[PDB]
Amino acid sequence: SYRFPEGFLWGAATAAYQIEGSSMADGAGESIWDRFSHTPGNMKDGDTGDVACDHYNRWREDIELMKRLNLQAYRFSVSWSRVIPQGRGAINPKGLAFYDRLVDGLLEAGIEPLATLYHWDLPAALDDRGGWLNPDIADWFADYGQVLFEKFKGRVKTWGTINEPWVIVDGGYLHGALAPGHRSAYEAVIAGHNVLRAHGAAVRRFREVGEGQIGIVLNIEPKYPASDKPEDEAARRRAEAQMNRWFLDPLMGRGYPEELTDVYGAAWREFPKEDFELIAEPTDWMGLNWYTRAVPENAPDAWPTRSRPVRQTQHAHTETGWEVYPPALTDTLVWLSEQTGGKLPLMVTENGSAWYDPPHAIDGRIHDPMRVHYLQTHIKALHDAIGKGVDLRGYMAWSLLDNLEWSLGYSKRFGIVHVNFATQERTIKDSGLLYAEVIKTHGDVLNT
Amino acid sequence: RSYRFPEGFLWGAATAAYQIEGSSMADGAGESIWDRFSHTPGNMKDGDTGDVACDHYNRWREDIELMKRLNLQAYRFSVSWSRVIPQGRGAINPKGLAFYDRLVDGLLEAGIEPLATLYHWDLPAALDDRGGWLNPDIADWFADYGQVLFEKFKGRVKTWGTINEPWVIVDGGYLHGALAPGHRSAYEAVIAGHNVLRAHGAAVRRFREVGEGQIGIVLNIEPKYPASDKPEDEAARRRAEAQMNRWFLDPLMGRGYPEELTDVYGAAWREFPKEDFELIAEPTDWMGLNWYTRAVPENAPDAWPTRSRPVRQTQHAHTETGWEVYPPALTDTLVWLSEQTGGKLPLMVTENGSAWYDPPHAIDGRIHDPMRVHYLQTHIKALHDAIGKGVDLRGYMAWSLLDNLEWSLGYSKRFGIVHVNFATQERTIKDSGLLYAEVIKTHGDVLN
Amino acid sequence: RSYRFPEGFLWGAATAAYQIEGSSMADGAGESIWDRFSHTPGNMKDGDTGDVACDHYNRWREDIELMKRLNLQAYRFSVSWSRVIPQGRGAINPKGLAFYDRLVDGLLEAGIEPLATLYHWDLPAALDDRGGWLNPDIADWFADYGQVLFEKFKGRVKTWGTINEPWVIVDGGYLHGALAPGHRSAYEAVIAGHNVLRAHGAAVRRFREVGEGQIGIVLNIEPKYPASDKPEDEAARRRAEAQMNRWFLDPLMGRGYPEELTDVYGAAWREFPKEDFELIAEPTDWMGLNWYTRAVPENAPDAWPTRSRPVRQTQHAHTETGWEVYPPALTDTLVWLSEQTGGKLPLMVTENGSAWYDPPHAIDGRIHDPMRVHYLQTHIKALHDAIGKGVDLRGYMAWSLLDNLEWSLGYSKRFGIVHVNFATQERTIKDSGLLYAEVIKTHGDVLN
Amino acid sequence: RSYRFPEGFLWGAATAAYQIEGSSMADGAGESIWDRFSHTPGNMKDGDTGDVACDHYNRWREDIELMKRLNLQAYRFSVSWSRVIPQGRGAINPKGLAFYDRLVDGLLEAGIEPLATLYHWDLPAALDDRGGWLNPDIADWFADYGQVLFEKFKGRVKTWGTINEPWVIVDGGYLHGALAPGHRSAYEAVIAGHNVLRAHGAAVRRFREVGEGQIGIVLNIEPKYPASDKPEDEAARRRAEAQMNRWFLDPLMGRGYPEELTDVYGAAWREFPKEDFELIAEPTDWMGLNWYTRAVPENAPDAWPTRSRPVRQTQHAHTETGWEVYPPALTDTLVWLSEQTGGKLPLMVTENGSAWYDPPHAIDGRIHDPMRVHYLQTHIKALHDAIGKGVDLRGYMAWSLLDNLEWSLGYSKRFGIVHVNFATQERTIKDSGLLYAEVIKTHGDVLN
Ligand SMILES: OC[C@H]1O[C@@H](O)[C@H](O)[C@@H](O)[C@@H]1O
Ligand SMILES: OC[C@H]1O[C@@H](O)[C@H](O)[C@@H](O)[C@@H]1O
Ligand SMILES: OC[C@H]1O[C@@H](O)[C@H](O)[C@@H](O)[C@@H]1O
Ligand SMILES: OC[C@H]1O[C@@H](O)[C@H](O)[C@@H](O)[C@@H]1O
Repeated sequence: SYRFPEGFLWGAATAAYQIEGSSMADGAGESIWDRFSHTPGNMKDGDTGDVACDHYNRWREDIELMKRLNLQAYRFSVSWSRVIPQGRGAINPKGLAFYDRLVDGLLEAGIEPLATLYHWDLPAALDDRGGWLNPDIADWFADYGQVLFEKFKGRVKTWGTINEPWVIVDGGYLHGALAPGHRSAYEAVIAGHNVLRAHGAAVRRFREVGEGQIGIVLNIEPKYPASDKPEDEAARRRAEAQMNRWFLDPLMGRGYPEELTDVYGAAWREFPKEDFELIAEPTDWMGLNWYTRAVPENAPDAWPTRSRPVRQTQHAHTETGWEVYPPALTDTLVWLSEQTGGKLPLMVTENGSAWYDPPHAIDGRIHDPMRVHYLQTHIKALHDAIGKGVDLRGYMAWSLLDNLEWSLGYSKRFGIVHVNFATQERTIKDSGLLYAEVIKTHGDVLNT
Repeated sequence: RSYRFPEGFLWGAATAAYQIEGSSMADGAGESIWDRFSHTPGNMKDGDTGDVACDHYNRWREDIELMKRLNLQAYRFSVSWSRVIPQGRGAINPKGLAFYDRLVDGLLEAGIEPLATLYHWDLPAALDDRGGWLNPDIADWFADYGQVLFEKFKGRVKTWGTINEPWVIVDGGYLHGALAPGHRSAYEAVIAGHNVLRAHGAAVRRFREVGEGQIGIVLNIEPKYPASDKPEDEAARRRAEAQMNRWFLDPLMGRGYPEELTDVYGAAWREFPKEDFELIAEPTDWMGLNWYTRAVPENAPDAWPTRSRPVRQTQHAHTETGWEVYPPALTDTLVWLSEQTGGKLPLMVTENGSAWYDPPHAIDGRIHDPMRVHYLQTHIKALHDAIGKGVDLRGYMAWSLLDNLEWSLGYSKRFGIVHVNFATQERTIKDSGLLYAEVIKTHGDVLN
Repeated sequence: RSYRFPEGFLWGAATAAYQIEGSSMADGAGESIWDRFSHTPGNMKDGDTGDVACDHYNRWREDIELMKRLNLQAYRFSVSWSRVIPQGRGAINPKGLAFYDRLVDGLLEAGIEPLATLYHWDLPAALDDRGGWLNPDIADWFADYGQVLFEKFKGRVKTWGTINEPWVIVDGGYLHGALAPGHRSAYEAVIAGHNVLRAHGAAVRRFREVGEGQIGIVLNIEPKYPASDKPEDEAARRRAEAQMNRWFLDPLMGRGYPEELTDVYGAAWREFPKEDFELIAEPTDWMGLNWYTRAVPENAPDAWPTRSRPVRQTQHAHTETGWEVYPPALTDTLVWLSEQTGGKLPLMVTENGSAWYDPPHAIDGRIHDPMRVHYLQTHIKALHDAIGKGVDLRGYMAWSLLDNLEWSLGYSKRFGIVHVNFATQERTIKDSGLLYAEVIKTHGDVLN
Repeated sequence: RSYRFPEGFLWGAATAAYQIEGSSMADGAGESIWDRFSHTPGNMKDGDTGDVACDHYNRWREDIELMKRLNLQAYRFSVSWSRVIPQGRGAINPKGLAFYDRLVDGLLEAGIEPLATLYHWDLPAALDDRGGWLNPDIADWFADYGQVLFEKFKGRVKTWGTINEPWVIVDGGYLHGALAPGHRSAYEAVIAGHNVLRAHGAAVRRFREVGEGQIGIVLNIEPKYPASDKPEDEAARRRAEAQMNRWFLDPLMGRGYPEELTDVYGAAWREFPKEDFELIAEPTDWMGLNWYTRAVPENAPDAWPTRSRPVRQTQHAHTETGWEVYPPALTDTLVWLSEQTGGKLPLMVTENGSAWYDPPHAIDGRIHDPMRVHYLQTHIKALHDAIGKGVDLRGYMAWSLLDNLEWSLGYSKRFGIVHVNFATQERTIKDSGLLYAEVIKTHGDVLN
């Protein structure tokens, strides 16, 4: 039996820049990704989110698709620069009105709106003032949060602050593969600290003006042993500290992992005690974004963790090159439950897989059997976790739609609904068909 | 819509020695250029080699059993020159010859037509040390090698292929160097191309003297379509077309070399003795077509040596090898090739198929490959269209029978209609293979 | 022909703080962007940093003795912003200011005129974290920094430079990312350039309020010559000329931004408030020119963003930095710059010199410098030619006094007229600085 | 300090055919592998070829005058195989052979001893088409080629060299592919090296039959020094040493192949029949040493195939080809080579010199090359040190007489003691050449 607990919430997730398009429309401001994507060499095939899924225009169609999928929740992000073009100061009413209509549409459809404040699209105007390197951003972010907290009070009840601080910082400040495209360990350390402070400040503001539940969203990639060599275990700890514990540990009031002094070396810094008090402001829930695991070994020339993943050729890999290994999802959920004392409600806010699909539907269908297989095995892994006592309250499939996979462009399809980027025609994939049935049966269909 | 095929139409599947056999040093087998090439670092993806491959040398009995499950009427395979004659010239390796002796007898008795190819890219290293395809004497070495097989398998193998894809042998092996023997030279490419043709002609002459049955060459054609109405693009198209599709076909048809090659190869181009062209044009009994895709070339001044590059056709699906999926071009090519041969040369599609990601292991004893399924059914229909237009097409060989070593791309590119678990050597018939077996049994009727 | 120079013509040598000082953390000095950039792997050739450099912070007295041996009449240096004001704003570091206090006293006492530059590329990291040159507030930050020096050195430093080479600051640091802070964005480049201009103006205004002497900016100019008669190439030349040579000069002369920048920077280009340009065009008392070579631009469609690239001038010598040796272009540039200023602005060649290979140690107390010696003779002569056509040229600063850290190219590029053995810090006067010392003594007569 | 050399000690300068002659197709000359290699895009720096070079084929009389101006007692040159025998075997090219006929007569009449090298890397393309150095027959082709020269210049050329630098021929041409014929294969490298040795032996045997004078091989040696006291590094040093310095010397001394080569080349290594080693160790009359620098190899697991890499010796000067300047290593090498040959073989430094930047044209009728001057004097001194230690050194040939085509590095690397302006073909004696002319004249007394 794979029936899920009472009240278990099923949904799907997106992000603003990945689906919306209409980057300049109706007074929308300029974001770091507007700039980054229009700089040559940054994006695969020169792709941008200028059009994407055209969701800003086709959201009503997209809500209809959600209903066909029997979604009970829809997780989305708000574009900071669409609502507050200069990041601070004047509101863009028409921009804010889009989310206003969207949320009401969802509520009328009986779909719970789960909003994320920040999904990587920082206003360019704030980047010009230092972005995540400017400690004032904690205040700017809380103010932005307040606007949505009050505007949507009683409508959006479950809130996420930051989506994946690691990717934001590792990609955007440490290695430069993502906006704003900086490459510096000095900046990475500072950016990481201010992301945490910003989350904390947003939660404090939420206690003052908000209604419902608030939490952060972390991606975790569990690190498994490559050998019995002590050098590899040390490497595994470095990889694990830099990716999985960097943010979780201070969030739990335990300070930064000890290994970061070694990983970041001279770039490492100590911060005032009041910062850590702020960062550890108690939350109501936490989101887990999960896709795969890694098997790190020692890699002396790899900067800065001195580690590299060992290819697990015994298992399938997705088109993004990620190992398919559902037991590690169960392990990670158990681990995170322990890290939170089993007292913090958990929600898989993202999980899914990318495989090749044709650019157009065939016979009005898209057959994606590997995405189908990934979906069912990982949902089963959720059930195993719940059986081991993990307080897990929901699952959001990434993603609702094929979309802009950031720097990898449109070449990587994560959607359970196929998007023809030439015609904007939507087609529900076989994965989406199965998912709609998983929801209807509350897991029962996984028996067969 | 009826897709019933002509009476006597031959259905089979194809492989090549180095891609499936393994046992590279076993039982007195000689060293080939691919034994050397694959064991040189940086040449092969993931450092893959053909040392084990599908272990077909050991498991051929199992594979014949698979052919019977697929209802195959023919099996197209290549003979390893260096397995049969270790030094390329001189002493026979009896136990190596015995493998093909057993294989053919096994096939005949299964009621399967053995279609043998003399050369599928695995030149003996000992001959490479004597210049390989750059030594004009290779025409004679090849004829001698052919004679051994012609006489040994007389009355058993009745349909013979000489050279499989002279273009890939030369473009890859001598012009750009991505394939064995890994040379990069326009000067050598011109010469190697000429001797490949001469070697083919010499083998046909030898066949008339000592052979029994039908003999021909196997060409790959990639039809070149217009990118625009710009004259410089049409000139680009003609260059690309001449270098890839007409380079070998024209002198094989007694029309000398394409005029554009003087422009393409410049100072590397040469004139050859008239007696060479007499040899090259030695009349054949049939011709094989290897076909996968089309291209849409545009002018590209810095592209060496044709000054052309393909325009990505984003409107259509692409395989994992990056090839556009477009079956009408197959119909067009067959008509074109029929015209170029006056409609009097029997044609056979000796290779056609597609590469898509498959997991490294079967899942519940199945491999679901819907895009390979779709490719298969659409291109087989495209054959029927060609036959309806008067093309003398007498057979179809699916590439490939097994997932195998895709040369420099290693095992990462799966062409098989039968899945091979390269960890365990377990075979699993893919959904594409299941459909093909039904296409054969119904002689096309399953397509309607 | 006499190559004697007008009375009052000032002879000197030039350096920059980060390139020579070392002692990055010494005596409460702050962290700069070059402290970060240089310690990030892959940014610097051979992993060189400015941690030690010429150890000038410790050896400045010895170096002043060398200036005397060279018969220098002026010494041009830069003040390290973060050494004086560690956080860029607020609390002053007394000891950091004490060093420059002592240095200036030492110069005047030795009879050598101190020419201070406010900004030579080493922005405080604290200010970079607030947006750096992307934050419009930096004009105020810079002015306050300038005031601290203007007052401190009232009556001692009489000739002031504000910004050293805005183009290199922006093109290298924000457009292409080859220099600190290592950003790569046309959007940021436009904004940074504007704020660099604004900061210059605000500095000049503050100077009028609180300072005694003359003040000006220092531009680098690289004259663009025709590569052919082709229209495309002439358009390329304008784009190249506009982006490098006119971008800053034109608004400094109140002529606005060059029209071609709209074409070069496309969607990244922006229009600014008219009040900004009035601040930018604040009257200066002089202008400095950095000159080394010319360029011969041709059309290059894939070269971003000017769509131009230099044609190698094989008929002439090239320095180790790859710059063509062509002294006539210095004469032309000086005339051109005189035209652009209107003859009403005093000019001073504030950097000129060349890099050639020298051994890492002196050979028998000597460094034989024939090509650098030759460069100096031919280029000093070209000044006279300019003075001969009535350009108001009032001085010449040789780059550089010492072999130093050539930024990203590390210590591998030696510009010094004095050799520095980076292994021992031992100084050795090159033949180049030795012809130079003689040129001053004879005031240009030795050149006849 | 006394630096007078023994009576009879022979002073000269050296060139190679392809590097200086030009006139690649002139007067019935055949095509070589370097004609092909150099005209393939990507192979040569700046796309440089030897089509013109120093135009020596046309200007050899002017050059002979230069040798007299330099008071050369000897001129070491190579004969172009394909210029004399266009197809490598068969018909002789009269006018091609006539060129070397007149050249030798001009030298003798000028009192300059002609030192001919049979093979300086320019294999006939026609023989490369037969496998080149991978074909065991090449020993006979080379012997036949030698005989043509041995008889033509009987009594006129008395000192003969067979192979110039087997290591560079094989390491560059067959192992790494940086030189013609551009192959990259350890399997081919092992075989090529063996046939080069066999060809050397066969040529010496033929010389005994039909020639007059003294014959020997020319080896390059690059002495390997310890990088540390780590065992991993000493093993790397031994691997590097065996593959570069002992690979050819040891079998030439009847000592067989170094045992480390089974470790360096692994599965590519082969055993050869005992008869071959008799041929290889065919007694010679003298041996040449090409020497320029040393190396300090450390362990490099990823470096193929020796798994070693040189540690940059920053304490010393390096030439423009990146070679450390360290004269004591020259003395050590000569002592080593003397010991290896039992002291009973006469030796001659047959190449030594250095590359530094020179302008493309003379500055007024002079080229001041102080670092090349310094290299020359310090190394000629190191020769004297060697002779003082008992090494039977009989002469010294400066590499090179003229600035020429430095193979793949093009004309960018100047080794000449005489400057060549490749725009005008005008020659100008460098200061190094002026010093050399006096060193000869005082028989070393100037070094005093
Ligand atoms: O597809 C990879 C995904 O990684 C997730 O963790 C991010 O939240 C998504 O925006 C992204 O698309
Ligand atoms: O590239 C896919 C296939 O192309 C064919 O034409 C070759 O004969 C095969 O060996 C290869 O696997
Ligand atoms: O590139 C050589 C020199 O260029 C000058 O314009 C810069 O001001 C120096 O700091 C630099 O060393
Ligand atoms: O490796 C030694 C080689 O050095 C090069 O600089 C010369 O040009 C060659 O002729 C010589 O054989």
